[PDB]
Amino acid sequence: MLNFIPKRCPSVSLLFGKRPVQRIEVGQARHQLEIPVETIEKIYEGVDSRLEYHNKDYNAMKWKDFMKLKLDAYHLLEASQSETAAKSAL
Amino acid sequence: LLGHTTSVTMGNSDIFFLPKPSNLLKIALPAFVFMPNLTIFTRAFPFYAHTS
Amino acid sequence: GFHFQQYIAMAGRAINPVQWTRAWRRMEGKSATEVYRDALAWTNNQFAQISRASQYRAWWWQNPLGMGLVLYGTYKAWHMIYMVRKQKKTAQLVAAAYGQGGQWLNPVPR
Amino acid sequence: KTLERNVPMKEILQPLWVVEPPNFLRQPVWK
Ligand SMILES: CCCCCCCCCCCCCCCCCC(=O)OC[C@H](COP(=O)([O-])OCC(O)COP(=O)([O-])OC[C@@H](COC(=O)CCCCCCCCCCCCCCCCC)OC(=O)CCCCCCCCCCCCCCCCC)OC(=O)CCCCCCCCCCCCCCCCC
Repeated sequence: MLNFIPKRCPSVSLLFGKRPVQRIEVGQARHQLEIPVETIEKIYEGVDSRLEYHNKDYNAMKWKDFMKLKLDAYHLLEASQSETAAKSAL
Repeated sequence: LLGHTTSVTMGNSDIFFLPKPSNLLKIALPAFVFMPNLTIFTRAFPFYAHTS
Repeated sequence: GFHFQQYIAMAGRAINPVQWTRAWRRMEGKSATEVYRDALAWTNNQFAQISRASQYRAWWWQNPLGMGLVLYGTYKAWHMIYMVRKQKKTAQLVAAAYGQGGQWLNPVPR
Repeated sequence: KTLERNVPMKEILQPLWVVEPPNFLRQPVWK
């Protein structure tokens, strides 16, 4: 994934927080996934506003947080690839 | 004005400016070698310079 | 390339003297840095329009050589309009000073 | 409320900088 976080201003992302939920399509099969808007808003605390790209519609996160996120993704992916993975995240 | 006519000087007029757009290119380009590398094998240069 | 007609019109407005007074008034409370940045931004906007719109749009002059031909034509027009004119003037100058071909004469024999 | 201001396109679409090339090394030429 890229470090491009869409601006939640209505001129860019119309209707961001009008409802308490976000939805996304995942993969080639386009599975649906719903995510709480608070879980999402947790990103805009690490978002950095000095940086703006792609027609000034996307900000960038701080590398610390972005790489923590990438590491969680990578851990999940390698666990999926492996077979001795733990049956729980506890 | 016998020995003063070669003293009327005028400066050159060349401008060394040329925009260098590299965003247009994505491949490397060949480059010349101008001098032999004397920093390596310095002691043998007169002895191996004639080979290839 | 694009907007050649607009460029000709810009040159016309620039040579128009009334526009000189208009620019004199506009330059009130203005800096050389601002002027330079504005000109650079205008040029960048032109080139960015080209880079973006060439991906999906084709001008009336589109050809199997693309914008290369338009750029060559711009160069050739500049050449014939400015450099060949200067060559004509230099030719007449040399012909009046030394005679035709005077700049290529051999040194006086010793 | 209604919109009356004449909105320029530069407040919406920002052009990329292509006049001077990029420096992927983020270091000056003398360095
Ligand atoms: C003489 C030619 C030789 C020149 C000198 C030798 C130089 C050699 C190097 C050549 C380098 C070429 C430069 C390439 C860079 C890119 C240039 C470019 O593409 O944009 C040009 C530019 C087009 O601008 P643009 O950014 O593309 O925007 C288009 C507009 O939106 C408008 O949109 P549109 O859809 O309505 O139309 C689009 C486009 C359409 O262009 C076309 O597709 C051409 C249409 C006809 C197809 C056949 C073309 C050839 C035969 C007929 C035309 C003869 C003239 C030669 C035209 C050569 C260019 C094709 O419009 C035009 O370009 C009109 C050009 C025709 C004007 C005719 C004026 C007649 C006066 C001269 C007497 C008759 C000719 C005498 C014999 C000359 C024999 C050499 O054309 C202009 O000249 C703009 C004129 C603005 C009004 C000026 C006031 C009127 C003065 C009329 C003369 C204008 C200058 C033309 C001189 C030639 C006639 C003497």
